[PDB]
Amino acid sequence: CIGITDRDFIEGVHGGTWVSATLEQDKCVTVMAPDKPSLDISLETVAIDRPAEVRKVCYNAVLTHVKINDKCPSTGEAHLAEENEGDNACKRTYSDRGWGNGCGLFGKGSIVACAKFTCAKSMSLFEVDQTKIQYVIRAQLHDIKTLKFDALSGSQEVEFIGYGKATLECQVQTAVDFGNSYIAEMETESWIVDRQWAQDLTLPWQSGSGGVWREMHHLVEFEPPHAATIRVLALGNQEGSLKTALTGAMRVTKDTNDNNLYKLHGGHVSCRVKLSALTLKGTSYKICTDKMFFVKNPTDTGHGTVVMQVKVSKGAPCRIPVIVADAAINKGILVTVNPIASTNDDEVLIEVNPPFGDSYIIVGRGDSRLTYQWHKE
Amino acid sequence: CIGITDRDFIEGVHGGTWVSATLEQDKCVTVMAPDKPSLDISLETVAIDRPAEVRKVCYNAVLTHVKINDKCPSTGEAHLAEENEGDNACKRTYSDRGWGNGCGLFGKGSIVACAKFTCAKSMSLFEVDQTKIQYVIRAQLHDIKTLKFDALSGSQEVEFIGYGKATLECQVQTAVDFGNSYIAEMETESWIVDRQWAQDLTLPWQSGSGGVWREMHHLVEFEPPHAATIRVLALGNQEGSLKTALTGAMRVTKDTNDNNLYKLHGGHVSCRVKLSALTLKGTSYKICTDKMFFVKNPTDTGHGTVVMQVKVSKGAPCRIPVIVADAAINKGILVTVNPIASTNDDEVLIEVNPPFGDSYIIVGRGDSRLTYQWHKE
Amino acid sequence: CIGITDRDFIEGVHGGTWVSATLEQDKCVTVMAPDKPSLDISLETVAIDRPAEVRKVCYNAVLTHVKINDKCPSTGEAHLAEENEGDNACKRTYSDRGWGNGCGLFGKGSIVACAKFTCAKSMSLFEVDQTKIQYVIRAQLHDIKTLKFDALSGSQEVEFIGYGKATLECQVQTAVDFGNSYIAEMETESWIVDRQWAQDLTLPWQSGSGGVWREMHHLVEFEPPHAATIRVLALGNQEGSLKTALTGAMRVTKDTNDNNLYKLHGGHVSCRVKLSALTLKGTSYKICTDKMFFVKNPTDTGHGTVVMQVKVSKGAPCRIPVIVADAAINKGILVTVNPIASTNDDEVLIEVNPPFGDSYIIVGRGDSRLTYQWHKE
Amino acid sequence: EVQLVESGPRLVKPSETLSLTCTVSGGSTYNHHWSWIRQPPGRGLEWIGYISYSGKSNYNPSLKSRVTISLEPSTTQFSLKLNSLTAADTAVYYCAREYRDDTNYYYYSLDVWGPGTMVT
Amino acid sequence: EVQLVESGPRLVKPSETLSLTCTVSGGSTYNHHWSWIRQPPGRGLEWIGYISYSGKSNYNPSLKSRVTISLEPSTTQFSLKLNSLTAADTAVYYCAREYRDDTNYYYYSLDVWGPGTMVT
Amino acid sequence: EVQLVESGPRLVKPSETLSLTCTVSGGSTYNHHWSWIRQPPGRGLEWIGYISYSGKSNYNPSLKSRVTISLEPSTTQFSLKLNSLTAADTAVYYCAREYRDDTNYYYYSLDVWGPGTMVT
Amino acid sequence: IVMTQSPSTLSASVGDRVTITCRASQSIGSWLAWYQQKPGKAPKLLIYKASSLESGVPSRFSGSGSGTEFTLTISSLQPEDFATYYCQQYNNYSYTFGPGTKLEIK
Amino acid sequence: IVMTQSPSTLSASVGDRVTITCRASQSIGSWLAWYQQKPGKAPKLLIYKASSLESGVPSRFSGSGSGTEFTLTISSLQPEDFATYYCQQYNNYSYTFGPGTKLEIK
Amino acid sequence: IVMTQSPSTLSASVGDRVTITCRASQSIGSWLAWYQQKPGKAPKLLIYKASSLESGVPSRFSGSGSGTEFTLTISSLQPEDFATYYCQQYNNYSYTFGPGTKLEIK
Repeated sequence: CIGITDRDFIEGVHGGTWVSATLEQDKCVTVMAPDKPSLDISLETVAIDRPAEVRKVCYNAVLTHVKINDKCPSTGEAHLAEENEGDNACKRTYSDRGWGNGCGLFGKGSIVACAKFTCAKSMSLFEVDQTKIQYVIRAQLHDIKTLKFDALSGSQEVEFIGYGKATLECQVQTAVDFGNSYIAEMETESWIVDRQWAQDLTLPWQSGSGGVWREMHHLVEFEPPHAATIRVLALGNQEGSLKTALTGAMRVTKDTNDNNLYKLHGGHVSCRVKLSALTLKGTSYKICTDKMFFVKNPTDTGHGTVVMQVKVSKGAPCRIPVIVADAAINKGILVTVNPIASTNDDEVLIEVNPPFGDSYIIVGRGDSRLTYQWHKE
Repeated sequence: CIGITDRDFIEGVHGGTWVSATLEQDKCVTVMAPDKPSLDISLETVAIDRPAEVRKVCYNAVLTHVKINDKCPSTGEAHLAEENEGDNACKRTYSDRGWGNGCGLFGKGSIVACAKFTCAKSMSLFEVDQTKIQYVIRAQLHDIKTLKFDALSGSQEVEFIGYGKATLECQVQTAVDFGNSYIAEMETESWIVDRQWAQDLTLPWQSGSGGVWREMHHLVEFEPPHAATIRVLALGNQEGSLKTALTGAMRVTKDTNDNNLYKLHGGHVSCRVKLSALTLKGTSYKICTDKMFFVKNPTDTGHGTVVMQVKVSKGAPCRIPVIVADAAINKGILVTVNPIASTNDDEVLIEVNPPFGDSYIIVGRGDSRLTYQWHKE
Repeated sequence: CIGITDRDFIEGVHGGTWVSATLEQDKCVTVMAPDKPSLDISLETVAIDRPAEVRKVCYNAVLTHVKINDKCPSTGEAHLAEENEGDNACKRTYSDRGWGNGCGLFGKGSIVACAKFTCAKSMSLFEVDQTKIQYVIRAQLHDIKTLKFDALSGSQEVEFIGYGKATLECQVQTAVDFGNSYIAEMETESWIVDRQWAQDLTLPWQSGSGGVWREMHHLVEFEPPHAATIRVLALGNQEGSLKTALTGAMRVTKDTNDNNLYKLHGGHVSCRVKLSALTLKGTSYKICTDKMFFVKNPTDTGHGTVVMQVKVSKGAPCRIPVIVADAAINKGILVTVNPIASTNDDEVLIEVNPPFGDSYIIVGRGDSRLTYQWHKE
Repeated sequence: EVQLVESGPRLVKPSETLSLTCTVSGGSTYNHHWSWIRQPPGRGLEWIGYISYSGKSNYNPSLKSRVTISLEPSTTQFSLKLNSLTAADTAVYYCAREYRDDTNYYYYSLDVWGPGTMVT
Repeated sequence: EVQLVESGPRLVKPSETLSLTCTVSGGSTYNHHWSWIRQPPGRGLEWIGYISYSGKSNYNPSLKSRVTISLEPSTTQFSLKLNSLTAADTAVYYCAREYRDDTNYYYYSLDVWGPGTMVT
Repeated sequence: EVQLVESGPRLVKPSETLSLTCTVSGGSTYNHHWSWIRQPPGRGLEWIGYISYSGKSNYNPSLKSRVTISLEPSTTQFSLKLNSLTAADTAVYYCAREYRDDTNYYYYSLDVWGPGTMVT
Repeated sequence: IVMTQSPSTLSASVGDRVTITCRASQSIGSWLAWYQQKPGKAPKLLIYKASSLESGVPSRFSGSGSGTEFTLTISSLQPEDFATYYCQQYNNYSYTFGPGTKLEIK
Repeated sequence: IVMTQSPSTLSASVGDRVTITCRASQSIGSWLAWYQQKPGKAPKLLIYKASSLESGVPSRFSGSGSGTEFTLTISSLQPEDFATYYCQQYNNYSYTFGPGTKLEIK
Repeated sequence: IVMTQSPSTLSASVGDRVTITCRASQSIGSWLAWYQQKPGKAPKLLIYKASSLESGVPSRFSGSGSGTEFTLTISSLQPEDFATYYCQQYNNYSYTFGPGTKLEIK
């Protein structure tokens, strides 16, 4: 974990002592106090629970039970029972009648055709209620306590030993605009897509409240009428199409435990911890200097940023000075807060959002600093 | 009201003293200080003011002024003036002509029909600008001050007696994703609905900027053409339909005072109160033990949670230990912050969001604790 | 700039000292400390960087390469190659055939017509990812530091001289619901529009992923068929239409520097500054009294509020008491936090959101107070 | 689009016959009642009479004795015949259509009018 | 909408001829196979035979010698002829359509039936 | 879909007559100008002439004296007649359509071509 | 069956709420239409079936009445409205006109 | 080609999963249809092509089989289903009916 | 009216920006079309009305000119483009072809 500096906590003349820390996933923040064991606090999981279904989108349809009806000129329109039943796709047209096809005169005869629509493979779409975004914080000594938080319920308080009663006021900060997005499910797999990207799909859809498949003509073809007959074809599968279009969109891993919870990879939680009156200990870290190197090179994140992993040899516990410049001054944005390494020969993550175009990421100071080239469009 | 514990306020060596409290509606938080009267602070109302109109949806239409025009075969197409005027729904078709109906030859004759569209009963839809969400905080001694806050204007400061000048930095936390929702008005009544649920309605609609009713065919039927005539019918009312579908959606009570303000039942406000340098008093409450009981049983809230009301007999001022478990550890989320009872024989609300499925709500500790069964789908 | 009052900072027995300030654009907040130079902190720019494109909307189209094909009665349907190619708008109909036009018999002959769709002038629409909203904070002594913040990355820390290492936890508060809005570009100009207002436009549109122009019939007219021919017309330009409708929507100034960044005129940032243990100085301002006047009268903002500019003569550094009433109590909302004037004969902005209807804005106390009439619908 | 136009000889000698012809353009003469009206300058209108397609005509009681109105569905032009004519008949003669929706009980009208012919 | 109705004389003298007529309403008699069936009260059904529009008819081997089924595409009514008739033939006579989609290989049926005529 | 195909006798004796027939499939011969072209192997193309539906034909000045081109709207096949023929005429003969939009002033073309017939 | 109008003459100003009355020789129900003819042109239909209006007629025009008596009304008189106004009868058979009230500028 | 059904008689209760069998004189593939006739009316088609069903038939009804033997099944017997049930043969030419199993209340 | 092309022969490489010229016996305005015929098949239309192109022709092809002189151009020469190219004249009446520039591999 990573201990808090002095400015990160404040002890009052009266009342209690408050801590302020922005905790991010896969990392941990520890708080120390004289004559007391350490308090380790971490953000374990940020999840979504059963987001409401909005619209299914059929990408593979199957036609069944075919019926065609005929009317000779001046005998009116052709009517099937299946025109009323919503299960069936129906077309109305007119055919070339005459002698060869047993009518009474020459001209266009009304012909109607219906077939039962059955959706073989569909794509579900879910809305995310942001006031329901769950996040879980674990806090243990060195006697564990697990704290289930909601986006709405940001204030959760917990009993302890020595530290007494704590009260945590926490806010959630999402990695991606969930009001411009959909959670999309296709069989075993799922992704985060644009709302508009789905709303602009040319496939048949069915609202979350159920109902009939709409605009069935996207996957059904009614070939030109003949004498008294029409060939109807269900179009081919379109899985390859969606799957190819679903590439440029990050996937969302399913849960191993509950298997109905969606885990967000990014995002962070900002916390204010109300504590009893007690004196903590502020570890003041030193900006790293000596040998560092890339465990994992800077690589794209699929949402406009880039993540790297570095290791330190000589630097003890030390802050890592990450900056992205065009010698000059940086123009980028350091995503990762407290980029600090606890133990030598230990790997650490650094995320960053560079300026669009060509820029250089610089990590560390002096000879032993690291430099990486980066382009962004 | 409910006094603040020690950790809820902090007094500095220099500067002033800050309080942090999450205030929720229908409840009150009091702050005490030696040689000074009590300061009662509460969240009175959270409201929306005149949300912009987006789209009307006609669920009852009325046709008027009917006109039909005819053309015999090879005399071209049939044209009415009403085809141009947007007031009218118009259809174009072809009829069986011949001897019996005074033409020149046998064949299909062009026939056009129009009728004036008038919308008798419509459903309005409103968008909620979240940066305009008003909330009002009342603070009085034991000399009242009323504080009108906006979602944007979260920092409002106020003069006092003894306590001096205060400054309140407050954030609003909405009970429901207002970016996935619509405020829908139908006569005297109104609700909160899904955006998509409305966008997927099969009724004629008119944009907020006005314009013509679109897709009028949803409520208008043009029966098959005859000799030179067409029966046109306005479809029946659809109020029963919407009203039946508007059941599974919470209603939003209108205002008694302004009658143009919408009051949200849920939600809470998180506040930081900058105060002058002064020593407050921290009441430390005790976790309740003895006899409690359900004034009102746990009941559904219509938005994925459940609210109960309990009463205490022997417990003095006491914290109520609410937990929802599968002896084990809870998996739920305590919505209600500071579930504390000021006076015995007084009723108190407790809201909670349980895990999906079958779980048990446990309120209190020991023999006198309460237990309730709960299912959730 | 404007110095902080005492309640705006707090110094701890242990740990560090924290400041809390809501900084708004075009204004500055200064912090003082004995034996130390002043620390000036301001919010320079709040911007959006390259928001994703969602849908183009053609408001001027041009037809090219016209082709028409004919079929005499009972020779089937008329088929062009251009029906398949998505570049072309195609209509299918039937014409009056016979002797005069070289057929074999009397009746309707199938005729098909296609023309290449080319979009001359289009309107782009962009979505704003709120978790990408950049904001920049400048902090200098009296040795400058520039701090690039993201909506997600609200915690940025910075080295100094004397003041040591600071850490800024900052949140962004947007002037307008970006989930109900679109950024719309038309040539040199751009605006903020309703999402629905655009989605309800009756013009041809093309999704951000590209594709074919949809519903081309909005700007293309196929006049009634004749013998064996059809006049096809591209409709007139519709720039005047949109531009006239884009009036009631605030424009968004382009950047002078980067020229790919969008600057929001409104909005503010709330900050918590973690500082080292040190004693600051709290300037306590006095509510102004004497002569004030309107440099610029109260005027509409285009988003439901109103901005005025006043000047002070006799008042030294002084707080300006702004209130909006029906002698009575105000019902409005003071947008501008710390309405304070540093030097006499200096202009200052005051924004306010009055109650709907007729109300009076009152600025200052006593004889020398100012009064303005205001109506709002 | 529907328009009516009347024609013939705009000058006739007294005590003779009268042959006007209302040609119906942009519409089918299968429907409605096809009507004539006159207006003696200085004076107002007097309803003459109508005729159906089927041929069920009906005249003004004050004139029927001298009036025949024929209906040609073929050439679509219903015609007016006023014999024993005098100078009182010298007037403006409009051919107009009445109306019939039948399938909807939206009825009453004299919808389309012709410019009228001045007959002497 | 498609319906079938049979008619003729509901009472015939033995060893004579039989003339039933299945009129087809709401559909074109160009398609399918047009079939007849009978049912002697107390007993079940026996398939008599069918006829195409083209005229390719086919009968039940036990009766073909005495049976003619004609097809009139004009008046759309296929007719049944049973000569040398006896009291065993006295029964209920249904005219029903078989089916033919051809362009799709969705085939099998006896779809629409008539109410049947009691013949003695 | 529009296609043109020419036919006749692919072998003719000198100083005689010539009868080619360009049949037009998938389109109406009411429009355009219907044209013929030839190409003597080793050499390029020479425009022969065209004919309208109305019958306003026009020929190449160097050949008109020996050329007749007829237009049959009925069977939709415009035909070529070259008398006093020699071995210079021995060539490839294409029947192609010109074009006419008229209602739009999108005009110029020789659009659809036939495979051509080798005539000797 | 005879129709009688009152007045036959009127002198009004551009804005006057004018009112012409038309009474029948008996009860004809709701079957009555009005007409606006300016000298030279053919009569133009304004009101049909007592009170209902024809598309192409300004909203200032408004008719009422059933049974025996019927009235026209121009809410705020306008230039083009200076014309002569007639009424109509139905009979279920043979129709009848009125004398016509000539509208005239003051 | 001859069709034989078993049973010809059945006494069942409203809810019984009933099963009627129908066997052909040879292999006819999947070509077989069932019929439901209540006394008085004309026969009504229920099942077509062995197992596929006609729109207008409750889902309780279910047929199966190919080659030589075919069976009907009513999952949970219902009032209207008390009727007589027949089967059909295809031949590619000349068709054949069955004896008919009369369904009857217990 | 006579059309003359230059060159009549060309030896180019797959990628060469080739340019064929075609001049008329007088001013014919913008009325000129090009054709691509590979030996064996019938001529195929490429360019119509001086510069406009027919759907089904690669964008590498590009024509220009008005009045007396007109030119073809293939931006980056391609395999199939090795064919013989002709031009056309309008007259408002009687049309005329060119000699044809044969395109050939280097």
